[PDB]
Amino acid sequence: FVMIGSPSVRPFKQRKSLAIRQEEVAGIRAKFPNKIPVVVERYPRETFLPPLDKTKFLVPQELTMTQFLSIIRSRMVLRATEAFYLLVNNKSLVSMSATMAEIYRDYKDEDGFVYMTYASQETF
Repeated sequence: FVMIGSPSVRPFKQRKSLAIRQEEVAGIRAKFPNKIPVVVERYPRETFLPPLDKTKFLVPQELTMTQFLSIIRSRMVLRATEAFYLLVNNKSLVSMSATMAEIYRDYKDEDGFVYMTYASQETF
């Protein structure tokens, strides 16, 4: 039974050259500066999951991924009997107990954006 595949509007690594977004990084860090910007892209390849209304979240210095995860599962649709992993950089399975500050220390990308993918299953 062929699972299907969905829009998956294009990766935001790719929707900017670095210099289209480098501004924004700086820009929003300036107005609410004591906050961490997250980019949350669906896994490109992912098929059972629905992708988000929006991609650039601001965050609190200190937020468990668990909470964060919830506030993401929260904007998805009728969905908590059914779990999905939330990976940093699509690569990195992390503590689910970790202040966002913590993650922003480790994995802040080239631009201040910490990128996350979320998938229903992945092999590496």
